[PDB]
Amino acid sequence: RKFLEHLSGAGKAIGVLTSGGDAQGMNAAVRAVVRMGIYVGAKVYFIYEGYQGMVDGGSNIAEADWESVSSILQVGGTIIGSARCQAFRTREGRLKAACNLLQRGITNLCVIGGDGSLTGANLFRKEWSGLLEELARNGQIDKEAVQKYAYLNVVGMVGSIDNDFCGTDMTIGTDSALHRIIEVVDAIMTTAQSHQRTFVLEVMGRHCGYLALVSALACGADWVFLPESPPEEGWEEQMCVKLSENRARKKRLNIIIVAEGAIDTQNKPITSEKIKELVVTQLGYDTRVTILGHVQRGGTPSAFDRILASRMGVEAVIALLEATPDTPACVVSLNGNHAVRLPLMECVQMTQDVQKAMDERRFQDAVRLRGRSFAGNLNTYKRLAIKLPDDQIPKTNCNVAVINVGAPAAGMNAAVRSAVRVGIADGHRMLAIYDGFDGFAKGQIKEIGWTDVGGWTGQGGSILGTKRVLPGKYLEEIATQMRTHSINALLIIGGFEAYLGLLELSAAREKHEEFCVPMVMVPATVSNNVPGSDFSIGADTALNTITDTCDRIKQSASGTKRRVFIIETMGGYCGYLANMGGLAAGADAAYIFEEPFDIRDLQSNVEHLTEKMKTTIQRGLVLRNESCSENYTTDFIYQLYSEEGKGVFDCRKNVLGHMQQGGAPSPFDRNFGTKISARAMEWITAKLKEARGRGKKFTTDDSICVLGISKRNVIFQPVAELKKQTDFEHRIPKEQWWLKLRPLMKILAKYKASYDVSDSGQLEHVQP
Amino acid sequence: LRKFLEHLSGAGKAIGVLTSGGDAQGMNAAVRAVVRMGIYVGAKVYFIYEGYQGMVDGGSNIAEADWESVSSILQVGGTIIGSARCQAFRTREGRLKAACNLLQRGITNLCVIGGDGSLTGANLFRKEWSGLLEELARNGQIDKEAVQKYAYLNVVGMVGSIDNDFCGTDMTIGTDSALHRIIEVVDAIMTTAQSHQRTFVLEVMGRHCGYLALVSALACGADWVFLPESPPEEGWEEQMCVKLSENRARKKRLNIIIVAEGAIDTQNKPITSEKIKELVVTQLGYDTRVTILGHVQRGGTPSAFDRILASRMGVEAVIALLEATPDTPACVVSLNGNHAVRLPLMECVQMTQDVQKAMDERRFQDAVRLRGRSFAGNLNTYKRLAIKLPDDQIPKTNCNVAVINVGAPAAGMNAAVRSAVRVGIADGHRMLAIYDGFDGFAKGQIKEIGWTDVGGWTGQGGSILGTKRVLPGKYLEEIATQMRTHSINALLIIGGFEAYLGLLELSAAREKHEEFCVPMVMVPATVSNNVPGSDFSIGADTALNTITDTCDRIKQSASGTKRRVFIIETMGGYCGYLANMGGLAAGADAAYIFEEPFDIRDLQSNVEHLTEKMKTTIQRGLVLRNESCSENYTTDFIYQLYSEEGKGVFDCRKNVLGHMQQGGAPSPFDRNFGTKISARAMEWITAKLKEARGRGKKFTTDDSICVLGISKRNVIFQPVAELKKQTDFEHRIPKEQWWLKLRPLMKILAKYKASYDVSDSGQLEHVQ
Amino acid sequence: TMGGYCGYLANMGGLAAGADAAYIFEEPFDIRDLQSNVEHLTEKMKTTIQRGLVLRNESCSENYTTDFIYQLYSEEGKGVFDCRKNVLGHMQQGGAPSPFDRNFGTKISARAMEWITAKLKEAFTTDDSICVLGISKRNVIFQPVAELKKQTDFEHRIPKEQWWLKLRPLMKILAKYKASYDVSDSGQLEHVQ
Amino acid sequence: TMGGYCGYLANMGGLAAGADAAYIFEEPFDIRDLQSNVEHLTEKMKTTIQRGLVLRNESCSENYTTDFIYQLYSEEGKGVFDCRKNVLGHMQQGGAPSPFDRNFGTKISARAMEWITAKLKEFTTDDSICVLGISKRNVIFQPVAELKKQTDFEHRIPKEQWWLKLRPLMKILAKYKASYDVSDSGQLEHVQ
Ligand SMILES: Nc1ncnc2c1ncn2[C@@H]1O[C@H](COP(=O)(O)OP(=O)(O)OP(=O)(O)O)[C@@H](O)[C@H]1O
Ligand SMILES: Nc1ncnc2c1ncn2[C@@H]1O[C@H](COP(=O)(O)OP(=O)(O)OP(=O)(O)O)[C@@H](O)[C@H]1O
Ligand SMILES: [Co+2]
Ligand SMILES: [Mg+2]
Ligand SMILES: [Mg+2]
Ligand SMILES: [Mg+2]
Ligand SMILES: [Mg+2]
Repeated sequence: RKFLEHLSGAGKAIGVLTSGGDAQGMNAAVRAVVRMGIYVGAKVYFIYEGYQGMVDGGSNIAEADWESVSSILQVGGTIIGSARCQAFRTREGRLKAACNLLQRGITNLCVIGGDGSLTGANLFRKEWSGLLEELARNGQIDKEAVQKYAYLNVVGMVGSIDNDFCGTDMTIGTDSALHRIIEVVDAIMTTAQSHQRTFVLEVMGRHCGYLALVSALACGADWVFLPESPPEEGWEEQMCVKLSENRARKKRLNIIIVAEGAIDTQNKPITSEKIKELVVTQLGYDTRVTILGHVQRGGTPSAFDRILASRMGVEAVIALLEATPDTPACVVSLNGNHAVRLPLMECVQMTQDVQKAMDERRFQDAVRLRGRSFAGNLNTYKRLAIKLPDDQIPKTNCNVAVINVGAPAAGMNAAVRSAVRVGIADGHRMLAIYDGFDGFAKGQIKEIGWTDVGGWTGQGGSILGTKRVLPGKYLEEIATQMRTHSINALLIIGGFEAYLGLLELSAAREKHEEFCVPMVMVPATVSNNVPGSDFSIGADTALNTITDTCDRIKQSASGTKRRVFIIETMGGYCGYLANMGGLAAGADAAYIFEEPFDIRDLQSNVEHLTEKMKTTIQRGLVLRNESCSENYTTDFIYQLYSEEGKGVFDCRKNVLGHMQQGGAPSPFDRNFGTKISARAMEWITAKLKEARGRGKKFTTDDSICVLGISKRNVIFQPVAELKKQTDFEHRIPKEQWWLKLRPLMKILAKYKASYDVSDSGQLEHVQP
Repeated sequence: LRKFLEHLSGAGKAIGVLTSGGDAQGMNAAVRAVVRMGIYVGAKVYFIYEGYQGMVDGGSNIAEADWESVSSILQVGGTIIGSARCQAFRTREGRLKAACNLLQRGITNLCVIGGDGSLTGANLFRKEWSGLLEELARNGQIDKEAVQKYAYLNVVGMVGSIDNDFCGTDMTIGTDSALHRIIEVVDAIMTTAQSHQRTFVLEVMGRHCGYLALVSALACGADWVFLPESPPEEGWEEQMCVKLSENRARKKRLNIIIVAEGAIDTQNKPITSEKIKELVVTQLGYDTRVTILGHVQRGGTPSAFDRILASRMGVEAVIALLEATPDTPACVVSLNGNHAVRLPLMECVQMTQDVQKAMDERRFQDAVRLRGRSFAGNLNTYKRLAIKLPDDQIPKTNCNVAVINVGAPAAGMNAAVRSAVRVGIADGHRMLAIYDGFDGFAKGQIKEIGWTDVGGWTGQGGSILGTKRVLPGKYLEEIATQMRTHSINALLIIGGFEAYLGLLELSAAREKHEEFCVPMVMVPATVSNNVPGSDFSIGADTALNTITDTCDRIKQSASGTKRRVFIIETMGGYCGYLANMGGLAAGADAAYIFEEPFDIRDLQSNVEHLTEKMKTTIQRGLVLRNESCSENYTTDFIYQLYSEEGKGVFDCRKNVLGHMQQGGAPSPFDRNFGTKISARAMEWITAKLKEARGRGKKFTTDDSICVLGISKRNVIFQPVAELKKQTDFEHRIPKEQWWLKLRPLMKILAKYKASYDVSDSGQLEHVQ
Repeated sequence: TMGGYCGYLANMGGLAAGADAAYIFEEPFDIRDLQSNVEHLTEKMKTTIQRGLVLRNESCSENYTTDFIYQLYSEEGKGVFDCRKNVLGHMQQGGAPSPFDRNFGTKISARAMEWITAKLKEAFTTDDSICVLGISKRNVIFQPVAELKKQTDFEHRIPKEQWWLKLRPLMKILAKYKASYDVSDSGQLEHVQ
Repeated sequence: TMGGYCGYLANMGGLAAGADAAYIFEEPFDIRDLQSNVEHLTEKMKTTIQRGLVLRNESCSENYTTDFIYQLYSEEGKGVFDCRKNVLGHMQQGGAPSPFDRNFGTKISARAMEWITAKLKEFTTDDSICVLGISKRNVIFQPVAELKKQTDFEHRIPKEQWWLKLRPLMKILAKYKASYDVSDSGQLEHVQ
């Protein structure tokens, strides 16, 4: 162990500022920093207008209290304000700034911004000692103060919708921007026209095609323009050719995603207008083009971003405390869902190298410099967008069947599309099993083609159909179908039942030979209870459904009346939704199953919130997991809070229900589904090659697994070794990672909870 | 004396429908209506793809349409028929080639759905008709006798363009939808927080029409607007910058400038958005971003208003097309004050050209008047609320006018209060805000509200002032005391049915308590739309859109091979407005309402009827139910019935919208409705109070306690006293509900055989 | 009434209390049959009867619940009679046993023990070591659990052939309905033994 | 139990059946009192008692419903006892009247008629419209007009309910420590 309230920061003064362009989630970030600091006993200060406000000093720097960051979670942009400071580019600016900082006793800094803000911060750390000299020399600071305020603790959070700070995987604001983007695309896709249409959409990304890329495989674009993998000479005709080909496959709406910094093999800008003319001239299709403006910074921050920003705010504060005089200025980030600290300079460096690599037309290097992830997504997108002519795909004469098992989860279709195509592209013959195991036993199996899964990416529900019935009772019939259709591998995109399903099948692989094939499961349920994966397809979508409902509930006025909302969430026994949703929507409490409670705890939380309602808060929020308790039902809690609040606030109950489980999948899920399904198929492909084409009998333990997010990677884990770490009575994993975050959500609600911060991040170097 | 639809057969006639010009949300709803209405009256309808192009081209561009052709296109933007620009039709050769293909198919009845252009072109085609048949018989391309048979061309048009540039038409299909798209963007920018001042320049559409720009402006309380009809006065550059800094000083941290495409100055010189950008960047230096909302204004799903409007017009077009004689002028079906009307094409085409002439000739004041009484008023109202005169230039009246919210919260009450408060202040009154309705009124919760206090209220949901359903009955003594102490001279209640009841009670008390002998106006605000004396309510459109939105989602989600039917309970109490209109807008098979009693037999019949549709044509069925349509046949009852009867062919899903979606953000239509009536109501109070000073403080007459509502074709003030006659106080709904005449439409559109009293249909009238 | 899927209680109770109808699982019904019975009883209420009775098995249908039927009969009766709903519930499952049961329990338990005594006097892996002492043909015979599987529906936990169902058409014609009555199992002359 | 807002049935029934607690409207309670009684009874269940009883007036509270209380006692009893809920309902409001009532009804109706008979031997006055009932120690006719003073028309129950003086009895008999105003106790009188 190494807890938080055993890491006091009493006496220290933290300054937080947001620089560069604004990005959804910044407020969530400062809210976390401010409160986390104040909680550990530190004293935090706001620094308006990014670096500008620091140079200017004076009132541009104010102390922040617990209520400063109150109710800004669901707010885009930044209440602190963010701008570009030209003065800070100069030596005079840095000096004037260091002075105001010293004038306020602030030696601990938290910079929230993009590649720029961060590299600038890095440099400020270097010149620190040097700036204090020049200041003491010119008699603007004390001669002894040059020793006290001698150590500058700097820590950064990447908060930009660009995602251009190489060395970091995810950044605050991107998922949100992606939402904005996909919302537009979706709005155009629900429009029907008889003639062929081509939509050219220009997203952001100065010299980074990340946004453009993820946007592309989020809506199955026909073509993408990235600054890292520019189009090969003679693309103009190639593109037009691809559009007409897709047009012939019945795709009546082409979508071209263009990055701002789109360029050709010679760094020449590829304008959206050039693309417009290109198709209007060559193909003559109804072409419309919109340059998604700053509107990509608008809207409310997605659930992903609010949570990410909160986790980072904590990481920034604890990092800032444990920082010694000789500890490198770092940048808190996340790697495979694990907190990590990366030294500023190392990142600022690689960031500049990627630019260098691109200017020097060494594009293949730029692509590799962005990250293993970026390179993979790029390939996966190409793989799914560009199909090779049938004759160039050496057949494997293997029939790979894909199926949906479990309750429907947003993004199952994106998953099936991805698996079917990667399969076809690998030379297999794809088979679709409808209505899960139920239909499997009833022989409802048919072949699916490349165009049959077109446009499935953004579709909610399960086009294939999905059931909760498990294979146990019908092991026979299935083994039969599996024989008469000559199935060589199985890809189940489902939930917990898919796992219980795989386990039953790996048991019968004893009494039945038809089951000795490779089988992978891909986690898909809003619950996020599949053993072996930290995330599920459809989980993000559901979480966003929650924050969306809470946003609305707040923005509505009740006059002088104080109101408290009790909201029941899905998840069965898994309080993931309830807990993370609670954190993301800023709830006072989130009753879950994993943390038992009695009438006393209940009474306590009511009094606690009743107090907040009497003063500071105007709108209270309480979440409750479906099955957190059988006696203390949603109504029970509603009734309790209602009676106890009499006179200070009234209640409103609200059960989200399972109607919001089939809406369109969020960008994050359409990409999650696309990505794992592809890695899973890749696995099947390879397992089959072990057969040499004359068929093998797969008996091994690791040939029936769950592909999931584990340590910091997407690793395949044999179903057999997952039993150990799973509670089959409540169908939830024995060790739930997100529970370590529960004490965070609490202290943010002004509670005093023990926070085991042992899993916090630690120094590491950028992986090349 | 009354005409019915099944009596006026069209058997033997052939109707051709086409969509021309730019696409506009609601066009599908329109052709769906035309196709089916035609097919129903026994006519035979034909599709004409690509607007006029397809007519010129002929051949397969013209196909017969059957009942299923227009199936499930209601919630679809754009047009499945396709719409384009035909250059060939601009020429005499085109018109000839077209008239030939039309004759070649026996189509002499035409329905053109498009904008100013498409329509003027249609008009001209009617003129040259006889002339074209000559030239065709002369060149032996048509029969000599056919020149007599196909001698009469029945043309009827529907204005379907997001511009609304066709003179003589109040509202056109597609505008409300475009406005939604626009306001969605604005709203997305407003939820973004920044510390420094920001200025957003948004360029909406409207070739040479500033309608869109205008309504967009008072839909979000813009700081400034640029219209082609009322260009800015010379020297505006500095004037604008001055207004922005002033607003900046009143704490408005985000300026919004709405610019119409055709924005021009007093000399027809184009006023670019980029010029506006620089103007503020240079003079004020605020963070200025500008987006040219592209074609994205035609995207998204068509709003409820547009789907309904388009359906009502589709019928009007068909019945008009039938009752058309050889000597009956080619007209354009439209709506005037919610009443169907037919306007002769030429008259409209004319005025349309006159408005352009008026603008080119810098006779702007004429252009403004040519747009319509409405347009001129909105323009004024917007200016009035956007430009406040300096306190000293506003002669005080020394009158205290109190504004209050009474009844269940309705989306847009805040827009209403903002509008009333400001118009009041601008009229020199001292404004008083009564919180928490009558409850707070009696408890003396009255305070003064200022011009900036209601800033940005336009787009806020719920009731900032607070609202209760309590009636002044039991607290006459308390309330009267409060008016007396606060010196309340006029009262403006923005609320629902209970607000009408309050007014009835207050009236009766003005005898005993003198303090109630002041003017009292009521403005209809409830999602129910049950206020006696008004065809519409503030918050009704918002609610209706909530319904169609939920139905859209429910459909777009796949269930595999499974057929699904949804039962949805709507609000409204006893008023089936929501249920019925929502049903029509979402395309439901049935909508059980209170106003139309039903028994188990009717129930059983509709189930069988829909069960049939599910077995074939439909894949997704929809059934709506009013909250209180019956006490025994509850939502669950109907769910259970349809469920059992569908066993084997489809499964059910139940869903109660609930009152949680009664406090979301108000739809554009409502923020403007609220703004508009509240202003007219205040104007009334101002005028009443001035004759106090002259005529006499003798406010003990029915005519001084009114309900401002949409009646005949105007917004007229009706004394509460004479409304009692026409209202059923037991169920709190008006005795005569206009929308019920539309019920038989919704039915026949669902493939039922219902008697349709089409007596209220439109008839030839000349534009005012 | 209780019974799960077994409409014994509902049916026999209906007969015993003189009910117009007894909706049970074993005899599926649709909205038409339902509508018919309402009209039929509505008629009786208009004249002869002053008090009408309708019984419903717990699980006779999942869509046509107790409330459903209550609501239907209520609406159709409007003007001629009002309804009252009432769920016996499982609270009246633990009252004192009726004379018949205290004697039934005493009697079989004794015969069963007698069997055990005789079996354990023989000293088991055969199918007759495990039975179900119960009333069959005309005797209390021991039947091996194994051969009972054949004649039982494990999905609804009720025997495949329920003897009392032959009595259903009786309860009906007594309610003034016209039902086919298979009276094949009727009695026939025998000699007293 | 029935009674609307009048906890007569709940209270007296509680006393008569020996219940641990009888939640009524006339005596407001909060979650703390509630929690206390559960603990108190949970204790008795752990030892002495084998069967516990709790009564609740139909409308004693709108938030702490019958189910609420059932759920609370159920959760707090987990491990020591289980719960069973039961709503008497209005079906047992039409059974045969008990001997006491058939005689009560017979007796007052007769005295009431006797009054009418006497009144008709000679009406715009206010003592001509009474309410015959049991008051002090007699069955006296009281004009409806003077009864308004002592009645709460909002919950339709008299302002002063005599049986409430018995409430503290039912409690101490359940082993609670309640203040018992025994002022109305009896005093030595001579047989009259
Ligand atoms: N090389 C640098 N040296 C000093 N300061 C810098 C440097 N680069 C950036 N900054 C600081 O950051 C400010 C804004 O830079 P920039 O726009 O690159 O930040 P950003 O966060 O990467 O922007 P974005 O949010 O759009 O990604 C500069 O005006 C300056 O104050
Ligand atoms: N004067 C005209 N004579 C013949 N045809 C015309 C004329 N004006 C318009 N049209 C027909 O309408 C087509 C499109 O014109 P236009 O774009 O003005 O229509 P619209 O309905 O006003 O478009 P929108 O919906 O964008 O306002 C023309 O290409 C032509 O086929
Ligand atoms: Co290289
Ligand atoms: Mg930034
Ligand atoms: Mg940057
Ligand atoms: Mg058009
Ligand atoms: Mg036009």
